[PDB]
Amino acid sequence: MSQSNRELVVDFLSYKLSQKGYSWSQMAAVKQALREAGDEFELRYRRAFSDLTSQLHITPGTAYQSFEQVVNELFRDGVNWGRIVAFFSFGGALCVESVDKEMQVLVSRIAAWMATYLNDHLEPWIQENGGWDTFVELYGNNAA
Amino acid sequence: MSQSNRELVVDFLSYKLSQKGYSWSQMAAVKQALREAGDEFELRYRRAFSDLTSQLHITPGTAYQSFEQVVNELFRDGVNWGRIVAFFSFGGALCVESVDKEMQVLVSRIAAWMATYLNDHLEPWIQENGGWDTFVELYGNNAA
Amino acid sequence: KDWEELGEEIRLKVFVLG
Amino acid sequence: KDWEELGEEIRLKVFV
Repeated sequence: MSQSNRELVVDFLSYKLSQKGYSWSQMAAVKQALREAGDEFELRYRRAFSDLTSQLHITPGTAYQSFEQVVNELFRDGVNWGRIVAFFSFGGALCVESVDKEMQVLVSRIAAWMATYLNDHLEPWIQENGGWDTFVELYGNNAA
Repeated sequence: MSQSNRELVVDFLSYKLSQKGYSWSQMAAVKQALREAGDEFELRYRRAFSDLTSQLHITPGTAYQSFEQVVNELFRDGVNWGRIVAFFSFGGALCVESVDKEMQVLVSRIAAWMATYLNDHLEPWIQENGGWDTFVELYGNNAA
Repeated sequence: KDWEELGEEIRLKVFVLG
Repeated sequence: KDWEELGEEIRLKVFV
């Protein structure tokens, strides 16, 4: 009856399933695999990623310029799944920094920028490379 | 779908923010607090919880009766937050046990049983005790 | 008995900002 | 200019 009660239940169930190597759905599997890849990336390349992330000085007037520039660097030489994971982790750090800095309004804009870049610039490579389903076979932990 | 790419961004961002004590939204703060609380209940009540969970012997023919019996017992003496959390944890463990036993069909059915129970039997109490916003206050982990 | 018994006991940690 | 480099340098643990 209340959509939100159903979404709370589905979120919790998806979580407990993931903790045992199971997935609510294929999309839930892709989400969890990306979360974990982001954490792995962040841990393995902390030093380098801290260095580059700290070079950024976020403002509302320049946040898009910065996003655009990093992402084009990241994908200058083409696309891998590693670069894709880093792209997400980058977006996540930009959001956290924006919040830390009282620029919450950027979070929603960053999300949009990411979704656009993914839809317009990564989706063709993704799909030619066996889709997110393959990302999950390669890098997910799940029982699959 | 461009919707599913959007959803992946949103999920990833929501996770990253949560790791640093922030929230994508109020709903994400509720989900996250309920995840943590589930985890904590399962830690604090492992023995009793795994005990009663192991006696279930889930079958497709018997799963609904088992669900409904357990929840009527758990809320027999009224509703409180701890019971609510055990309710969520109980449903998670039934989903895990169903997938362990190759009865994946039970998973959506169980989400449906939970959402309606939440909706019909728990929600009024919840809203008379300040709603999910009170739950996050008291049980969530968030920055300030 | 037992789920009602478990139900009566449940305490989790709370942010008692007091 | 190191986001280029990072992109070429990153490896993930992989399921083989």
